[PDB]
Amino acid sequence: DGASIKFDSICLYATFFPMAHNTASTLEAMLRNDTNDQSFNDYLSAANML
Amino acid sequence: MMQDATDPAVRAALQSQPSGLNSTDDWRQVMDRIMSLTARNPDAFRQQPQANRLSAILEAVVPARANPTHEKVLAIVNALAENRAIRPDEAGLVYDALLQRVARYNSGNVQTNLDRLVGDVREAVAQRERAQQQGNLGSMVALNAFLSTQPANVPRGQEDYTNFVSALRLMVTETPQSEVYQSGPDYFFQTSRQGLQTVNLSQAFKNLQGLWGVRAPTGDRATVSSLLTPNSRLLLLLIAPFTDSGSVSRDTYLGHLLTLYREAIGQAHVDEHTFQEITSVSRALGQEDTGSLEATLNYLLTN
Repeated sequence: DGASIKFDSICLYATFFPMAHNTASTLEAMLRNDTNDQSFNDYLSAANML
Repeated sequence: MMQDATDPAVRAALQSQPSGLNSTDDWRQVMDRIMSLTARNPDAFRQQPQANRLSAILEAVVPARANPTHEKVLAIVNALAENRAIRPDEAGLVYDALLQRVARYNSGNVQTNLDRLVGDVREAVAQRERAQQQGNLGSMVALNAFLSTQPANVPRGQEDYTNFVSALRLMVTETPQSEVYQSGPDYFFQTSRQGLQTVNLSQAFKNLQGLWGVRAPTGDRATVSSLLTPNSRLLLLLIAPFTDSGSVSRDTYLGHLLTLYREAIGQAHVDEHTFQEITSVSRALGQEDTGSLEATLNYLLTN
């Protein structure tokens, strides 16, 4: 019909917790090992077909 | 009963390796659990769901190699935190800097040493933790410098000082914890408490070298012994709960005042047992009894 969108500089607004610098260097130990890994999935973990 | 410093090779294992069931490491513990041989309940493996049942069989019958490096390298770096070879905030760098070091050298004879060094560094925590309780190590070596520099066994006036040589050595052996013979300035000085509220110079003691044997008046503070500095007076009250008999109590104040320093301690522990009772009986008095301290003043002044 007649429409156009133009983009400028895209950004990222990363926010985390201001962790205690003694703890921020020592609490990593859980994720520092390959034993326990932050695992995620969709509730509809499904695969379709068209 | 109490523990030693939480085992440094185990603290780092606590944070890395599996807790409940490591099917390869605790193989005959899982094998005992799956064979219905466990004494708690035999059929704890039978009543479980069939899929995780199979997960226990596949993992235990065929033992799978689990990663051991990160509970060995961290065992060093967390021991480096307990032995204080690194600061607690340094746990991000040295953990991986040595992992990047073993990334370059995974496979020399060095890592065969590393695990032998693991047993050495974990023992070094246990060795030093028992050694810091006896702070004699940073005290006796310091006293060796004191005994060498200060002229030993030269009382050519009168000699009672031979007994005093061992008296300073007894202070190192009996109380070791915070008792550090620090050599900051060139004068030697000893601290008694963790916060150092009586740390006098052992070179203020050099005032006593001419007063090792002088004449005694009568029983009231002497006509001469006013020269003894509150600095050296602080030392002689601090050696008083260590040595009593030996120095002549009738020839100079090295002994007469040392017996009188026991009079200060002798009143103190009696008044300690006096104060712990009158303060405890505050339900029946109902007042700020400063008379507990006023009687303490009266039991020292009116004698």
